[PDB]
Amino acid sequence: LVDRDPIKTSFEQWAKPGHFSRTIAKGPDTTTWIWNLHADAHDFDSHTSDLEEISRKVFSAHFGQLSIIFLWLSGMYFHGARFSNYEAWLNDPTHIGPSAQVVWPIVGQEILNGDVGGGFRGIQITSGFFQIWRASGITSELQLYCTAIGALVFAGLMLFAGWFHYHKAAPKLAWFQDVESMLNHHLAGLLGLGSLSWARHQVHVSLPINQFLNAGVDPKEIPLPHEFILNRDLLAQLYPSFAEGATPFFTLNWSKYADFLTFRGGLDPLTGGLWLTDIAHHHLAIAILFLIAGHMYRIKDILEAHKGPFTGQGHKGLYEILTTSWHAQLSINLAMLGSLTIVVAQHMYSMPPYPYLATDYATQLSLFTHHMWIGGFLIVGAAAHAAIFMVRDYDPTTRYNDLLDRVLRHRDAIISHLNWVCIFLGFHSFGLYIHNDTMSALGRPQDMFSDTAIQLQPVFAQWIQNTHALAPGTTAPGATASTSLTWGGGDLVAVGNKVALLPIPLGTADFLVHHIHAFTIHVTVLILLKGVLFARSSRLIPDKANLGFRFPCDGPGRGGTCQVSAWDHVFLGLFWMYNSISVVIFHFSWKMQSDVWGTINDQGVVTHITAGNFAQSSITINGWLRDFLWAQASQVIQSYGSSLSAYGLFFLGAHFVWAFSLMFLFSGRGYWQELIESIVWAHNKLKVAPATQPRALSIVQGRAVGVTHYLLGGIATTWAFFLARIIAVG
Amino acid sequence: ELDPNTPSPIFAGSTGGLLRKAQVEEFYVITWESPKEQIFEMPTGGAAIMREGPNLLKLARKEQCLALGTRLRSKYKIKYQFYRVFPSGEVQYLHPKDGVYPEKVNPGRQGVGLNMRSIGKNVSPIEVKFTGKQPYDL
Amino acid sequence: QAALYTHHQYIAGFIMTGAFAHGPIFFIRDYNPEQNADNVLARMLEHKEAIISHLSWASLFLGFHTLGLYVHND
Amino acid sequence: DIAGLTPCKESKQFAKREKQALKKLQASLKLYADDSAPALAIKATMEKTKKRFDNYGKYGLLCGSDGLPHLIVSGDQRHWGEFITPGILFLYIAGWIGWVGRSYLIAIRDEKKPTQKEIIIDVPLASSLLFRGFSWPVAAYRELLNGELVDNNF
Amino acid sequence: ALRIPRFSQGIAQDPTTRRIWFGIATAHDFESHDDITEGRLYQNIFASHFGQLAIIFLWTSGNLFHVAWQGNF
Amino acid sequence: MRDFKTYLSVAPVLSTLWFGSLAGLLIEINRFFPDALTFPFF
Amino acid sequence: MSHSVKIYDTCIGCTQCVRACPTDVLEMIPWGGCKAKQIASAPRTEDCVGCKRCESACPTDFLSVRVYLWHETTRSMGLAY
Ligand code: CLA
Ligand code: CLA
Ligand code: CLA
Ligand code: CLA
Ligand code: CLA
Ligand SMILES: CC1=C(C/C=C(\C)CCC[C@H](C)CCC[C@@H](C)CCCC(C)C)C(=O)c2ccccc2C1=O
Ligand code: SF4
Ligand code: SF4
Repeated sequence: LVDRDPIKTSFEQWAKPGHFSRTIAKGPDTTTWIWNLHADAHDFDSHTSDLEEISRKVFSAHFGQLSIIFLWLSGMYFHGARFSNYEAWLNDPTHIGPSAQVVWPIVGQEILNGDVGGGFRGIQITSGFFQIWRASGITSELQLYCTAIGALVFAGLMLFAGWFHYHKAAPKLAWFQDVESMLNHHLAGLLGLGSLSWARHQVHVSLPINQFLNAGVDPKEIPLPHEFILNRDLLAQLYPSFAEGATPFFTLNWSKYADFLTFRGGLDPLTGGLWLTDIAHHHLAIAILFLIAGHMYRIKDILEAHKGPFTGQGHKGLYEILTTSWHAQLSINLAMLGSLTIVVAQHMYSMPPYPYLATDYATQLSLFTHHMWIGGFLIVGAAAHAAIFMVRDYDPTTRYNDLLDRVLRHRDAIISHLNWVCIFLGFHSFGLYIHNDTMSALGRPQDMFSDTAIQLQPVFAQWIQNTHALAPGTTAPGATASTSLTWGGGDLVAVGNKVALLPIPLGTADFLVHHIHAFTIHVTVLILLKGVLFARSSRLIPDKANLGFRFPCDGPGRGGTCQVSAWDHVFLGLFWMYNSISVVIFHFSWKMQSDVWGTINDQGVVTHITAGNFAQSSITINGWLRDFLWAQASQVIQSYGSSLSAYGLFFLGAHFVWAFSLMFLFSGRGYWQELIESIVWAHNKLKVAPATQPRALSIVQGRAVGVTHYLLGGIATTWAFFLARIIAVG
Repeated sequence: ELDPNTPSPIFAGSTGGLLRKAQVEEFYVITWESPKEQIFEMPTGGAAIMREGPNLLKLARKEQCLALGTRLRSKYKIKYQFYRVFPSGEVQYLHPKDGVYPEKVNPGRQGVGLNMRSIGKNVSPIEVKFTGKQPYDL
Repeated sequence: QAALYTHHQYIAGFIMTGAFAHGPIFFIRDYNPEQNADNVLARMLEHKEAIISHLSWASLFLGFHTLGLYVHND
Repeated sequence: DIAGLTPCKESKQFAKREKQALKKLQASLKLYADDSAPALAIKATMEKTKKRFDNYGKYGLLCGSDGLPHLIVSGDQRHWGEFITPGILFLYIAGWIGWVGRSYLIAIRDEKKPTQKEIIIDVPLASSLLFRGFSWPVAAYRELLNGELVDNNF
Repeated sequence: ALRIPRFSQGIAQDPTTRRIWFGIATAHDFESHDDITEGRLYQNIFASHFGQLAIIFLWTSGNLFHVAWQGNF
Repeated sequence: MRDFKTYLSVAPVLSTLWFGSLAGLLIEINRFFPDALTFPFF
Repeated sequence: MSHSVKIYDTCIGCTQCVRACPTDVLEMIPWGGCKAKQIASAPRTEDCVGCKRCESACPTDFLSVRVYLWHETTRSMGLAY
């Protein structure tokens, strides 16, 4: 390509058919290249055979995410502001049931807008702003309206840094191809200087402006816009102005104190969102580390070190090419970023970190399943992109004889095991349930697997739960309750509208879901593991790195020779994970409502959204639609003519879109060709078709329009199924 | 084996190649030339070196041992050579035979390309009912 | 009366298919273009691109138009 | 008149629908807007579905049991424009979608390399072959069947 | 490496398992598989579905036989 | 600046300024007549 | 047949056209006049598996081959092991 250059046009390329592999989009017309162009639009086997740029693009086309997450948030802060309900909800929590969005009464619309709290028509929320927002050491609607434009500021600017890259004549190699410092910085002072900084604006301002909110008032009968400077006088109620101490150290006297923190654990009676008196200390006690920690270092050295006998000789030298990969140092990350998201999903529901959550049921489970699909949707990826490594990234083979060349050495092996693992599971991990049916429908309970028939006896208790809620008696200092109230030992009194967390008991019907997870988590990974491992060569095809990591299927021979590849192992690996997460969700809420969520009154006689129906009745896998799907969902199929209605009214579409995927999943290809011409014929008679040769779907595009649909179908189905059984009773 | 140790194509371990069905039936093996000590890619997932001897690696099945070409001719050399070992001898002299480099002319050998009638209007389906007296066994 | 209209609706449907499926085997194993031609079983082949189209036009119409009326209704 | 019942001039079942259902729209003794200037069930949403009283127009409109109105359209008693009036309309509008389909198309296949001019658009919508549709008096109803797209080109 | 399945031949000495499945689903495809003639075939569907009518009466018999001694009538 | 026998181009999805809008002006007829199901004429 | 999938064309020239396919195709057998004069459709095919890598490149202008062989050894599917 010209047009023409090198050097010697500014005149930009708008006009002249094509670009992207060289007997390119050819003069001669076609359609396939219009899904080409969008797909693989980002890729790197083309653009140039030379690293250089690519990192100079990804550090820019990156940017436009932050900026975006930044245009987003703004319409959420704005939204969570003038489309109010926040002002109204906060003087009045336990009571309200929040909104931010509202229609405009065009056509049918309005049904969707149904009285939500501080006196107005709207559609609800299961996205816990209104609750980060508890923070506001200040309060005010127009104020969020500054935090809002403060958002659009970071954006335009944190979006003109993206002009101020690639398009501007760019940095180069050394800049990233000296890695030497990167984490040094990152973790030290941002990971640090945020958490740190967050400390300073987490007791300064917030703690006090909810220390005396957890009582009454109406805001501006509290927390001015400046009030919190030098005036270290209201900081007087929430500890000393250090009195006689000077910059910690010890020649200090406490005859009666010990700074803010004074460590909690449990839950505010009046706002059980976990205590804040702590929340500063923990973030402070973070940062320090990061503050000390981001001070390594300059790199091989540490990895060029510990080897052994069978261990990893190539451990030593574990990648020069880890300054020369991406597709590698992205895949690693996704496993972590991803696997480090759904660890949120627990510490959240068994330890709320915001005021008013749990009581708020629906506004932190939405969460625990949204955060849950990322700690999964980012993991199969975290494999895909390793397959993208394993196939291609490096120039030649300069990488040699090491940890990997090792793992591969065995490979019909690491995956030889893992397999049997799964059929051991599955048999012990699902037909287990099927016993029950076949023998409870035969009907002889003597011999089921009930929490009571097969020998276990009115106790689960003695394991580690019961040595967690009881541990404030070790090296442990203490502080009433535990760490997470859901643990075996002691305490009850949690909240005065509805409930929050309490013990959460186990045994079987907790024993075996917990095991289906195993088998589910395991056969997921089998297919990804073997998939990324056998990326490039095999004894079904060895001539098998020769195009890319996709390729439809090699060809009718060898018997099958179809699925193979690794786009496709990252195609049938999604297919499982949709279950992996989709059944983990199914788990939590049936627990968390069967027990936990429920409610106090006199003598606090607890009354769960369901008197533990779980008991003897999830163990039957029909009980999973006797007690679940057919029981709850009665709220989705009753939901017409209401306010939420948009869920029942989705629940048919998307419970349709899924049942459209199979068409894309289950079908041939020269088929819709053979068909597309009958069409093309009738077209030509009137004189109406040929130009831009209309073509069927690109074997693997077809699979691309399976899967993606099967998910946005099979998923939102419950996104509806859910929001419709926590809004309204529960 | 060892008391007779005759090697050439360096490797160390691997759960890849050759297993039970290469004794009890057929064998298949590739041989080659090379300049100075160079590290290669490998069928079966692994990777090692060269120098010489016969440079004679043995391989499970013959689709496997020509892939030394589909990359092992993007790494210099005229000469690479795979035969067929049995559990006893010959017939099937695999890369032996006559000339070499599938795209030259000495003889014609087999192939043909036609059937009875050529690609032309076989809208004509299957003809006679299969019956032992009219030239359809080819 | 209601598990007997259907074992006669399944089947029946289940047939039809196989009916349509041994009449696309005639065209390959048997059948004989030189022995059937200008002849009304041909012409049926010959004028075929139309046949699937003025069939597909029925469906796509009978498609979105039933599906307008049923989501709209929902 | 026909299979269902009579229109609006009387339709008991239909009446009950007007009333319960909507007016329970009510259902919120108050819900505070004594004077307040937002929450608009209050004004219309009802009244816009409601002041739709014993009038909706008058439309005839058959209304079965439960009094949801059914559409006959067999060109009789009253009901004619529940298909034809909005039927020819569907025809006319489409067909002037594709009359121009068969137009910002039959204007290209010529000159010099014309092999995807169509992924960009030469005259947007065609904005030239545009009105050819309203500028269809008769048109394809003759020139389609005689000449141009002539059996020749068939 | 032996010889088996008594009608086809390509199928007959295929060393895998296909050997099996594909055996039990080519059975009924008389027209053109080793053992066939337009004379064979026809009759080889004729005394086939004389093997029919035949299986329809062992059905009906027992239909009228789990009825006559119990199963209210 | 645009006379007779076709004109200047336009992008991939100006359909997104054709679905959104034009069609958009039609809600604009579906509130002017906030309702249908038959229609009076002019 | 026993491997019978027709990739034939008319040029049977094989330069920047087609080579790919494990062993099976030792051609260049010049028939007395067909331009770049190398012809036909195969050599001795009782050796390797069932690709259609066979065309994918260099014309067959008609069909292109695939599996059709039925009578199917094992050395004819990777897996006789
Ligand atoms: C006003 C400015 C402007 C202009 C005229 C250009 C022009 C160009 N840029 Mg570019 N760029 C810009 C701003 C601009 N850029 C900014 C602000 C950034 C950083 C944010 C970049 C980052 C960038 C990179 C990495 C590259 C270019 C390249 C190019 C060249 C190819 C452009 C192209 O066709 O992409 C078409 C794409 C667009 C027009 C849209 C850009 C996508 C982002 C910024 C917004 C869209 C996201 C949006 C939310 C869509 C998703 C939601 C959807 C549902 C609506 C071209 C000369 C490329 C090059 O050098 O040639 C290989 C190179 O790849 N640019
Ligand atoms: C940190 C990571 C992130 C990044 C930066 C990338 C980057 C990349 N990935 Mg990738 N990937 C990721 C996470 C990431 N991935 C994850 C988590 C997965 C697992 C699902 C994958 C699975 C994956 C595959 C299989 C492939 C890539 C490929 C690529 C490359 C192609 C990108 C492209 O052209 O856009 C592609 C995006 C589109 C074409 C847009 C279509 C999006 C559709 C499906 C919409 C999604 C549904 C949604 C609900 C619809 C919107 C709403 C609608 C209803 C209105 C690029 C380098 C491709 C490659 O060939 O590598 C070179 C290869 O295809 N990725
Ligand atoms: C009333 C019947 C009628 C008759 C006389 C025939 C006769 C024939 N059919 Mg045929 N067919 C029919 C109805 C009939 N068909 C119908 C209704 C359909 C589909 C609706 C088909 C679909 C069909 C196909 C696809 C083929 C034939 C073929 C044939 C020929 C070989 C038979 C065969 O392959 O079976 C051998 C089968 C077996 C020995 C058993 C395997 C069958 C499996 C799929 C079991 C089916 C489901 C089963 C009930 C579920 C398991 C039970 C469960 C309770 C455990 C033979 C000419 C073949 C042929 O020669 O065409 C070129 C083949 O192509 N037929
Ligand atoms: C419920 C399912 C789903 C849907 C919607 C369809 C739809 C269709 N199938 Mg199909 N199919 C399915 C599942 C589905 N299938 C499954 C599971 C299988 C077996 C595995 C098949 C096997 C099959 C075969 C063999 C064939 C079809 C054909 C068809 C088409 C027939 C024409 C028609 O019915 O009206 C048209 C379509 C509809 C009524 C569906 C809605 C499509 C429109 C309304 C999309 C909506 C636009 C929307 C607002 C924009 C959103 C897109 C985006 C911008 C966000 C139609 C497109 C046939 C065909 O090709 O006809 C020519 C025929 O080939 N199907
Ligand atoms: C300009 C348009 C045009 C015209 C005149 C036609 C005409 C026809 N199509 Mg068709 N089609 C089109 C575009 C068009 N199509 C497009 C874009 C697609 C998507 C691939 C199809 C997919 C399609 C299928 C599957 C079938 C037909 C069939 C038909 C025939 C039956 C009519 C019918 O019931 O389908 C209704 C029409 C559609 C479903 C097409 C939707 C696209 C329309 C809305 C195009 C609108 C104009 C477009 C924006 C062009 C830009 C304008 C430009 C001047 C600037 C008829 C000859 C059927 C047939 O073969 O039987 C004879 C068959 O069922 N079409
Ligand atoms: C149904 C199906 C098809 C047929 C599906 C097709 C042809 C979908 C493509 C339809 C396109 C998206 C229609 C695009 C037309 C419009 C974009 C043009 C008009 C512009 C708008 C204004 C309407 C395949 O091609 C296929 C391929 C491989 C495996 C499975 C399948 C499969 O299941
Ligand atoms: S290249 Fe393809 S003759 Fe030509 S189509 Fe036949 S093998 Fe050679
Ligand atoms: S197409 Fe057939 S003959 Fe050719 S290489 Fe592939 S398998 Fe062998």
